[PDB]
This record gives sequence, C-alpha cells and structure tokens, in this order.
Amino acid sequence: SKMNLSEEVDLEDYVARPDKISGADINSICQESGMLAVRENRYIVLAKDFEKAYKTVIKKDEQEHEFY
Amino acid sequence: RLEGGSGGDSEVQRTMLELLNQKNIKVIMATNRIDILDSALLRPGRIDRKIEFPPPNEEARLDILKIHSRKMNLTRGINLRKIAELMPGASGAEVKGVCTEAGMYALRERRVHVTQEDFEMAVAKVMQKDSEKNMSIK
Amino acid sequence: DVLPPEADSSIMMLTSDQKPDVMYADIGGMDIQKQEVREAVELPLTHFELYKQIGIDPPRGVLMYGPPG
Amino acid sequence: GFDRHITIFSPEGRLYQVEYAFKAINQGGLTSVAVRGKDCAVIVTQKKVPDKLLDSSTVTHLFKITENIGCVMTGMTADSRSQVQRARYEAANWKYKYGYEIPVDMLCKRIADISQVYTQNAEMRPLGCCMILIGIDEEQGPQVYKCDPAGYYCGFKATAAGVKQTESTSFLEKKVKKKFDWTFEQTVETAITCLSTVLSIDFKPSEIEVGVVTVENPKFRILTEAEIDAHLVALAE
Amino acid sequence: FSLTTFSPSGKLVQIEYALAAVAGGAPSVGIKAANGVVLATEKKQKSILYDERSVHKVEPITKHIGLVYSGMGPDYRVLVHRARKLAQQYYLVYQEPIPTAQLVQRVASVMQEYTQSGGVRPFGVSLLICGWNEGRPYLFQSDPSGAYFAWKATAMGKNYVNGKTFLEKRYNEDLELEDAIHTAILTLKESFEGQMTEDNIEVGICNEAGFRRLTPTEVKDYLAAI
Amino acid sequence: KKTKGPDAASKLPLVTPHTQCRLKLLKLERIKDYLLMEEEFIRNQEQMKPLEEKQEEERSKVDDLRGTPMSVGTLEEIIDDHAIVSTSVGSEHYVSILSFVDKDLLEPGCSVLLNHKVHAVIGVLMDDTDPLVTVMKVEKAPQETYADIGGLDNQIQEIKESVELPLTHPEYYEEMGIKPPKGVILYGPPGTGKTLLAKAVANQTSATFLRVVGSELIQKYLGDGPKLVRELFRVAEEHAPSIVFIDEIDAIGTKRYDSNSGGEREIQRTMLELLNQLDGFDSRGDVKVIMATNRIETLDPALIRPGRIDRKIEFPLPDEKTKKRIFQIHTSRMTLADDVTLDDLIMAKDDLSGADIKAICTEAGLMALRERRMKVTNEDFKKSKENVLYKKQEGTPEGL
Amino acid sequence: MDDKALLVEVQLLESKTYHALSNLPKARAALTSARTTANAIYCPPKLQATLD
Amino acid sequence: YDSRTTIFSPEGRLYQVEYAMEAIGHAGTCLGILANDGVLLAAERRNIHKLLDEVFFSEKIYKLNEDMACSVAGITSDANVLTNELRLIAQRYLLQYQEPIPCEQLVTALCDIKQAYTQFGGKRPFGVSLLYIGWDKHYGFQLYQSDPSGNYGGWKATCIGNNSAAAVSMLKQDYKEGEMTLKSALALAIKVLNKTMDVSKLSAEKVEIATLTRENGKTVIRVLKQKEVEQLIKKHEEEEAKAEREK
Ligand SMILES: Nc1ncnc2c1ncn2[C@@H]1O[C@H](COP(=O)(O)OP(=O)(O)O)[C@@H](O)[C@H]1O
Ligand SMILES: Nc1ncnc2c1ncn2[C@@H]1O[C@H](COP(=O)(O)OP(=O)(O)O)[C@@H](O)[C@H]1O
Repeated sequence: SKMNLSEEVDLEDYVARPDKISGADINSICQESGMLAVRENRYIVLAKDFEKAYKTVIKKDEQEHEFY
Repeated sequence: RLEGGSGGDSEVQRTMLELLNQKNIKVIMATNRIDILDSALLRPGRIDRKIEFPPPNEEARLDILKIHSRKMNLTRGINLRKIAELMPGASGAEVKGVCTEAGMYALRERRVHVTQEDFEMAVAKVMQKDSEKNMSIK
Repeated sequence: DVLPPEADSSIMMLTSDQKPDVMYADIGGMDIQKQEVREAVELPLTHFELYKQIGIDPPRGVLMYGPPG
Repeated sequence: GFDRHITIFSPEGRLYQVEYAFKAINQGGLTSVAVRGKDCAVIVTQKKVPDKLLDSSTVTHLFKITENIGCVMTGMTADSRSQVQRARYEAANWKYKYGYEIPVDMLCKRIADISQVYTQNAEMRPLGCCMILIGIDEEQGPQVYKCDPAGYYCGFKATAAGVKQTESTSFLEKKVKKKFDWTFEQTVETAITCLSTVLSIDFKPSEIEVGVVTVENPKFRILTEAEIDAHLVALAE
Repeated sequence: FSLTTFSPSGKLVQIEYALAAVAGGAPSVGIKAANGVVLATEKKQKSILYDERSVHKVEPITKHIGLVYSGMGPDYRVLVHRARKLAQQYYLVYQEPIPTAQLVQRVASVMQEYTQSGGVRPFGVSLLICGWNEGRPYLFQSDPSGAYFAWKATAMGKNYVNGKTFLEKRYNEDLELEDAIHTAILTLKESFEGQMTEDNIEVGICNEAGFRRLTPTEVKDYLAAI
Repeated sequence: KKTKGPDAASKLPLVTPHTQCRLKLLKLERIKDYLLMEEEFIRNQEQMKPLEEKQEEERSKVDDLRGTPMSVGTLEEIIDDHAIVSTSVGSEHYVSILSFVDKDLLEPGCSVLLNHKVHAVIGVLMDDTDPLVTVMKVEKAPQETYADIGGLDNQIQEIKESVELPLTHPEYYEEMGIKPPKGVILYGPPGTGKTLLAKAVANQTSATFLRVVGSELIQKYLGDGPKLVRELFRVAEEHAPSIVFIDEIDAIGTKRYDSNSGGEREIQRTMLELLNQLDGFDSRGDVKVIMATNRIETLDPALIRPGRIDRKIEFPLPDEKTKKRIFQIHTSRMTLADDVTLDDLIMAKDDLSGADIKAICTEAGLMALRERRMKVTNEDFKKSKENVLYKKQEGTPEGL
Repeated sequence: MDDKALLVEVQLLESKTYHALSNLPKARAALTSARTTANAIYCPPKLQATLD
Repeated sequence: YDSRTTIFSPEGRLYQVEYAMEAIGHAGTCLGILANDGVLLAAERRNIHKLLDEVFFSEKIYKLNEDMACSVAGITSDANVLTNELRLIAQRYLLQYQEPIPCEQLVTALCDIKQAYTQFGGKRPFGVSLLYIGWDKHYGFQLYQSDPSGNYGGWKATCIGNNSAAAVSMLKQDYKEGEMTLKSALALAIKVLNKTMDVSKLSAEKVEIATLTRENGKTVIRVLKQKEVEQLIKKHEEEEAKAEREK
C-alpha cells in the first residue's frame, strides 16, 4: 500500500500465497520484494508481471505437516 | 576451566593473599550464582564471612516501596502493603521496576497523583514472567 | 578560532530532522513492542518535568538486540 | 548434542530427523501427481529410466495393494518396496480379520501408524518414502490419501509428492479453485498437463505410468502404452 | 534410557523440549460449563487441496468421552488409539457401568502409559478430555509428561497464554449454560488468523446426554451471528 | 636484572610482651630513642661536612659533560671500550661511556641515560623500578619462624635435618660425594597445607623461598612450567640458595593418572622435567624442592621413587597436646579469658586442623566483638565452644 | 476486557466524530490506535474497508 | 560430572542421587507432625490458578491404605506410579496375611524399590520423596520420611518442602512431645505453614491438611475440608492477635 496498491496492482495477486510461508523473509526482503515486483513490459502491474518475481524467491524451508 | 582466565583467577587469588595479608583494604564480593558450590575456592579471603542475601519478604518489599515511593508523588490513599504482597516473591529490583512502571503508567495520563489502578498496572510488571506454560511438574 | 559545527567533521550522518521519511504509523512492523520505544520517546516528548514530581527515573539507554527484522 | 542425529526432540522444540526424511523423499529425482475427480481418481508419475538395458516392464513405482487400492511411491526405492509390502500385508490381514475389503483411509491410517512407530523410539529409523494411495470407496466416491515418513496421513482431491511437488500442488490448487468437476477425461488430462508443466518434456507416451481407479469400473488399472498415448493425443489436440 | 529419561539435576530437559514442541499452533480451547464440556479446535489446512471431513482433530474415545489435542498429531493418533483400547478394557473388566465420568478420571489416570512409559522419545501432544456420565461434567488435560490437571477452561496452542487470559477475562464462570461454545469460538477467534468457517473450525461437545462431534452444519450455525 | 633489595626495615620485631605493659613501653622508648640518635647521627654528619672541597669534583668535570637534556634507554651489549645500548624507539648506539661509568651497575638490559645531540651514554638508572615480567621472589625469606608453629616436633626435626644436610655439615655428604637435592615429599590432610607452609618457614629462616601453587596444567606449547622454576632455582642459586614450595601442584600438576597418551601434555612435559630438575646429576645448587600434597595416592611413580625424590615426610593430625599448643599460640595474641578455658574445647574434639583452629579463634573474637564486647568477655568461656561448632564442617544431603 | 471487533468500531467511530468536529490530530491518534487494534482480525471484509 | 545413572564419583559419591534428592527440596511442600491420639499431614498447594475445579479432591495427600496415607514432594510423573505401587504393595500384604500392613514394613518395601531403581540398570532414580502417616497394632501412630536415595527415616515432626530447613527449625523451636495433642498439632502445623509461606493470612485453598485419628477400633483418615481449615486459621489468627497485642 505504500507504493499505492503496488502502483495500481491487479486484483489477482493477493498475498495469501506468497506470505503464508514460515520462511523468515525479513521486512527488508519484504520491501525488496515489493520493489522487485516491478517487471512491467506493458502498462500496469499484473499477475504475469508478478510471476517472474512471484515464482522467483520460492520458499525452501517447509514441512510443518509432521508437527501438525 | 584451566583457561587463560583461570590463570588470571589463580593470579588474582595469589595477589589477594599477599596484599590483604601485607592493610586498610578489604574486598567484598558478590555471588548471584545461587550456591557457592559452583565457585568453591580457597578459604582465606572468604572464610571471614559467608553472609547470604534472603529474598525480600512481603514486609521487606513494603519497606522498599516506601523508600522508592518517598521521592515520588502519588494519591493520598494507597495500600502499599497489599501492593507488595500481591507480588509473589520477586526482589528489590522488581520493586524498582514496579515503581518506574507506575510512574510511566501515570505519565501517559499526565497527572501528579499515581492512582491505585496505575499502581496495579505496575504490579503487572511482575507478570509477563509467570511460568509461561503450566508445567506444574514440581 | 573554534568551529561550531561538529557533525561534518567526520561525516557519520548529519541532522536527519525536519524531514519526513517514514512518519510513524506508516511502518509495516506495527508494534513488535513499540511501547518501550514510545516510552523511549517520552523524554524527547517533553515529559521530563513529568519525570520529576511523579518521582519516576526515566530510561536513558535503549538497546535493541534484534536482527534486521 | 545428538539432537539432529537421533529421533529426539530438539531444544528449540522440533524433530529434525523426520524433517530430514521428508527431504529424503525429495532425494531420488522423481515426482508424482494424484488427482481425485467427480467419479474417479488418477495418479501419474514419471518413469525415469536411465539406459535401455533396464527392463521398463519392472521399473514401476505404482502397485496394487489389493484388488481396489493402488499406491504410488516417492523416495528411496528400497524403503518404498518395504512399505508397499507392509501395505499389502496389512490389506490381506484386514481382509482376513474383517470380511469386507479394507477402506483406503484405514489402510493409510495403519501405514501412518507404522511410520509413527518408526519415528518413535531410537533403534530404528523412519523410511524415506512417501506413499500416495487411491481407491474407490462406496458411499465416498473416489478417495486419495498420502502417508508420510512422519505419520501424518491426509491429502485429497489434488495432491502431489516429489522433487518439484510445490509447483504441481500450486497448479492443482489453481485448477481445483476453478470450480468445475472433472469427468473421466478431464481428470486424466489435468494430471497429465500438471506433470507436463512441472517438467516440460512434452511427455512422450513412454516416460510416465498412470494408475486409474473409477467407480463403474473398480480395480487399479495400470494403463498401458496405448491408453496413455490416446489420452496424450486427446489432450494435445 | 528406554523410558521417560534425560533428567539432569533439578530439571527434565527432554520433557521441557517436549513441552516446547507441544506449544504447536493449534489452540484447541476447552471450556467446562455447568451442563457439559466444549472442546473446540482450529483446522487450518494448508491450501484447499487437503480435506476437512477426511481427518478429524476431535475423536470420541467412547460413548461420552471426547478428545482434543495439540502439536504432533501422528503421536496423537497412537495416543487416542491407546486411550480407546484402555477405556474399552476398563469397560470390559467392569462390565456395563456406562463408564464415562466415573471413567474420565480413571482414563486420565491410566494415561500413564502415555508418558510415564515414554518410549525413548516422549509423546509430543497434550490432550484435553471431557466426560459427563456422573451428573457433572469433567475437563482434564494430560501433558507430554505430567498427569490430570482437571481444568475448567484452558488452551494449548501458539497463543495459549493470551487464550487463557481471554478465557479468564471473559469469565468462564460457573453459571454458564451449555452454550458456552460461543465463548470457546470467541477464544479461538483471538488465536485465529482468517475468516473461520464450518470446515476450518472443529468442535465437539460433551453434555450429560453424551458426547457428539458437531457437524459442519451446527458449527456454521454457531459461527453465524458472531 | 634483580639481585637484592635494601633490607633497612622490620625494626626489631622482638617486642617481648606484645601487650601493653611497662617493659614493652621501655623497649619502645629505647627503639624510638635509637631512631632519633641515628637521624641525629646522619644529619649531624651530613651537614657537619668533613671538608668543603670545591664542587665535590662533580659539577666541575662530569655534570656539565652529562648535560641538561637526557633520554632513558636500555643497554644491550658490552664491548671492550664502547657500549652497545638500545635506546628508545629502537635506536642503537655504539658509544664509549666514560662519565659516571659504574660498569658493575650498568649491565645489559638496564636503563641508561643519553645526553642528546651527540648521543653518548653518560649515566645509568640503577633503580629502574620495572623488573616486572615473572615475579616470584617478592615473598623471599618469610619472617615466620619456628616459634609460630608448635606441637609438630617430630616433623620439625625431620624437615630441619633434611634441609640442614646442606648449609650445616655440607662436607658430610661432600666427602660422601652425593650432593643430594632430594627435597621433601609432604603428606597431610586437606584440612592443612599452609602448615606445610608453616613448617616450611622453619627452613625459610635461612635463605630465600619460592612458591608455585595452582600454576596450570601447562597447556602452553613451550611448556616451561617446571622449566622456568629451574631458571628461578638457578636465580635462587645466584642468590642465597632458596627452596621451591610447590604444594598442590605435585598432586595436580604431577598426577599419577592412569592415562598414558593424550593427557594434556603435562605428563609428557611436567613430570619428565620435574624429574630432570630433581635429579642431582643434571642441576647443581643447594636448592631443596619441598613437595607438599594432601593426596598421597596421586603420587606419580617418578615422584614415588625415593631414589631421586627422597625424604618422604607425613603430616598427621594434631594430638591433644598439639591442639593445646596451637590454641595457645593463636589465643596468646587475644587474651582469651582470665579463667583460661583451654582443655574443654579440645578434650573431646577430633579431626580439627590448623586452619580450623585459626578460624575458630578468629570467629571467637568476632562474636565477642559483635555485641559481647567485655574486653576479656566472660562469655568467651562458652562462646569459644559456641563458635567451635559453627556448623560448616561438612554438609551433604542426608544419604544416611 | 479483550474484545476486538467492538474496540475497532468504537475507535473508528471516535475517529469519525473527531473528523466531523475537525479534530484532526486526535482523529489521527484514534485512527492509529484503531489500526493497532484492527490487526487482530485477519479477514473482516467489511471492517477492513471501513478502516481503509 | 554426571553420566549413566549407575556410576560413582572419583571421591566415591552418588552425585546423580544427591542431585535428585536436592532437587526434591525444590518445588512442593509437605510436612508431617506426629502427636498422641492423632497424626496429621500439612501440604502446600502450589498452583492456585482460579481456572481449576479441585475435583480430584486431593493432590498432595494420597490415601494409600486403610491405616495409612502419604504425601509426595517430587515430580508428579514418578509420584503417581509410586503411589500406585505403594497401594499395590499394601493390598498384596493384606491379601497374603489378612491383616493391615505395618507402616514400617510398607515404607521398607517402597524404599527397597527405590534403592533397586537407583542400584541396577540404566534407569533414572525416582525423583520423589514422600512422607507417611499411619497407625498399626505394634507401634501405634507412626510417621516416616523417605527420600529418593531409598534411605527412609522414622520421624515425628518433619518437613520435605522448599523451605524445609526453615519449617523444621520452626518445628524444633515449638515442638513439645507428650504434651502435644491433635488440636495443638493442628495449631503448630498451621503456624509453621504460615511461617514457610511468605504471604501472611494463608487461605484455606492454598493449604491442604489431613489428620489420621484412632476411633473405636478403627482408623479414620479425614482430610480437613475448607470450612474446618479456615476455622483453624481464624483460631490461629485470634491467638496471633492476642499474643501481639498483649506485649
Ligand atoms: N514499513 C516498513 N516496515 C519495516 N521495515 C521496512 C519498512 N520500510 C522499509 N523497511 C526496511 O527496513 C530496512 C532497515 O534495514 P537496516 O537498517 O539495514 O537494518 P538494521 O537496522 O538491523 O541494520 C530497510 O532496508 C527497509 O527496506
Ligand atoms: N600447629 C599449628 N600451630 C600454629 N599455627 C598453625 C598450626 N597449623 C596451622 N597454623 C597456621 O594456620 C594457617 C592455616 O594452616 P593450614 O591448615 O596449613 O592451612 P590450609 O588448611 O588452608 O592449608 C597457616 O598459615 C599457619 O600459619
């Protein structure tokens, strides 16, 4: 929201998936991810624009199912 | 651990043996390590006394509030004795923490009279430690 | 002669005041605690007169032993 | 120490041995996809065959535990075969002790209990193989379950295991979020396109082995080369 | 060695690590009301691929004994299976007492194979037990190493501290009717991150008539108007 | 760099009464008179100068040539005429001093003056007040005597004979041609040990004394633990032949551990070097190494052998008469009571050591000084027993 | 007490009436407290819009 | 230095057992005082969180037999199994001899099992010490204290809690044999419990006490309920007020 809705982001981008992580990703990385979600070979911020920076930085530490 | 610091401990022990036996100078130590068994060493320089610090009682804590709250301004009526007794055990440092917590709680309200409600909020500084999980295994 | 300015002698940053970079509530970290930090700002936010009378001894040094989080 | 060496609770309050076994499942270089449909449940996994001196007839990772339940194994092959043998023994023993056939959920529960016994104690070690088992169940439709080296038996509709399991699960989540039931053409095609998008090789109809259990036709059909080729032709049309 | 072990001078380090593990993240609140006991927990499945009617967090051990738990679910399955076997054995030995609440204390006591014979690695699950076949309800908690505590209202999740604080501030109280399940859901709401739904929240109730795991219909009905 | 210190103090410790009386007063008056007559004598002599001879031949020839500006630097090496001196900031000068050249007191590694400009050494700072690298001779020849201890007559005779084989009757085994530096291995209960020190002061009445207690399990790569003591014993030979009191390190630093290899390198280095120094065929000197311990069991077999380390001496617990004597010595300074309650405190006591005796005597005065202040407190008859219990003997759960 | 939905609504209403009376700094302070309280509820779709 | 349970020390001490017994002092507080025509136990209720219901009706005090009762002061996990084994031993003796088991024999059996636990095998010592009060035909009212070392002792006024030293000192100061009765024993127990518990005016909920009395040819082990306990507290408070004001 600082960069106003990620500079006019699309609806189908919600942070439900890339944040329920349990993979640290400190606020500095969060700000970097916000500023790196910027591949825009077109007009506006979209989903395909994201997926380059949205599939990049994938979340390694996992396996909470054994604990739950 | 027979390390460089241990050699320093040995030389410190060597020094205090000579100068204190060769004087208008005494040494007072401290041990918040619960027991002396974890640091039992040469008796001279410590065989003089082994005075221990009992944790303050409810009345002892009362007095520490009075010493710490004499400097401060507060409401006319306050049951300081019950305030200290509400704190389970603790120490004079916790009393200092409660007193400075009451001042900050009354600081946000900006009044000259620290109320009993703010003081009980200061008693909550004794909280946040508790036992966390109810282990209760004894 | 004596130089009045002291900050620029070895740089090491300068007066960052009078400039809104990140105001306050706009932080994303919400609180963590931020109540001891507001307790820390009580002395800058006047209240040193309220430090006396009320008899409190306000904190002087705040150490934050946290990662870049 | 030995917190990370034996099956003991870590000082931080975790269990690192099973956490390592779950990654052991990732070790081996294989992936599998399980998709439950409107009436059927299909599972497909790649058949990584290095050199043709091997017998592609028996290099499979999917098996028939009983007449109606079929599994697919992900991880080390020795532990996979051991768990398959244990599952077959459990199914037979259940059919002997109880007249009716063992429900797939109960079989998964028993296998997960065995795995939980393995992660318990310290003499033995957990088996580094994750098993996804499917089967038709009356009054329940198709059923798919996953038993892991820890002992947590769950999973439904669309579930995947292997190296690139996260991407497959994400794509299947997108597909299931798209609210449309899959018939016995769409379920197979969905699984095939999921595994193809995970590993883009266009999937020549020889490097995958799909198992299917429908409702009108029971039993774990290990579809032959002709069936997988026909499904691939229909999908790529 | 092969039992509950690793106890240094004045400590139970292995047990303490087990208690750190059971901190978990599933609140699983429990409230002992006048009419009965409510055990409500959170089923926050990862993504929508998983199912909610397949696996359950609340298990009826017997006719009117219900069970809810905490971290290390695979251990909880074995523990609840053992509890079912033990209750069944007690009912077979002492035939036909309809043993639930004269057994709830007993079954909690026989939760000594649960931890006092740890099995090299102690169990990493703390479980709440409810029973009401005595004219009065019962709520008990067994932890990875201790024994029965006979709670009236508690939580065993990631925010169990603030959950218990909410329970006491909201006055779990004694005159509360069977419909204290609203307060249990509210206590879960404090330790919940999302719009909780019928499948997201699983709750079982144990009144004098018996125990019953509430179906998603009633769970959604209660969640409505919250 | 250190040879001796000026011993012009300790003015006649033999104050016979040690208590306020007329005899002690007269002795103090004679002491104080003799101090003024000396201050008289030296002052009268220094100012009533024998003769006024110019500028004492000092300012006329040398003081001017020494100059006003000077800098201090160490002296490194000596050559026949010049001197090789390493001054400050790593400067080295090859210049012949000929003004205030006290060749005996210059020595290598000592601070000397430099007259600046044409840098020539013109003097030496003999004091230099900085030989502080390894200091163990600071407590040399302790003033404690035989009289400080009592009731240990058998051990005092044994240790004296072992240490008066040298000094006294050195020709005895010189003709026997052995010259044995055997030393003494001292046993004793852990309740004692500085008696192992107090019985050592009997020999410390002659020559100097060195102490190595606790040291370390010489983890140091150079080792040198027993080896710098060898250098210090060599320094002791340069001085009056001293003794090396290594109590509690002949047991720990020289431990009869069953382990052979991988044993902290002390067994490799310390035990071997101790035997090398304790063998008379390697190092000479009248140095006698007193090995005192409270654990006879941990005696290393090299240390066990009387062939190299002879004169084994056992320190037993004090007897009834010894307890009476030590209590008398410790309570003599304090004037316990006029009733002299002596035997009641020791008649039934057992396993009471010298350190305990000192502690209870000290605590008896402390308890009387607490609130029972009555000079010779009438309570001291039983308060001495009150603080002889004092608990604190041993405490460990119940187990019984 | 430890209610959360009511507190957010009360703080938001207090912020609204400060704005109606043009009490901007107290409205900002109340709004900041409204956010601090509103962090508890994860998906209050109506309430989150009201705060925004 | 500690290792597998069955070890010694270079000096020759069982430091694991000593550490466990010292840890028994940490946490829990029980005391037993023996008097004529009645012997009683006093227990300190550690956790008084308002969220409990107190339905077990006893936490520290355990009824182990018709003629005896115990009170543990160690970890509850071992305490439960030890109490079960003690009841089993007592009832086995009752079956074998058709007679209530003497208290000394029962305590010797329990301390034998604890000595076995600390003796052989790689098994932890039972980190729990418990008192016993009971009555028999031979010795009448008896009190025993057993530690995890397995070395029980026949006491008449003892405490096993955290401030056990302070409690036993208070007992020794204000203990009078022979003259002691059940009511005076109650008064002394409440007084010493008030001494060892820092908060004055102890509530009846934080203190659980049980008295064993000899009725007409029958042993009655009555745990004193809340009303009777607080009436004892009120009588003690009256005594304290009179004693303080009369100076
Ligand atoms: N609203 C926000 N909340 C939290 N962190 C933020 C916010 N905005 C920016 N940041 C990040 O906080 C970081 C501070 O980093 P840094 O000062 O290096 O950490 P540290 O102070 O621990 O050295 C910046 O890099 C920035 O990206
Ligand atoms: N028999 C004795 N007679 C006189 N003084 C003694 C006697 N024994 C010990 N002392 C003095 O008491 C002090 C402590 O003696 P010791 O028992 O050797 O110490 P530790 O027990 O600490 O090794 C010594 O400094 C010594 O001067």
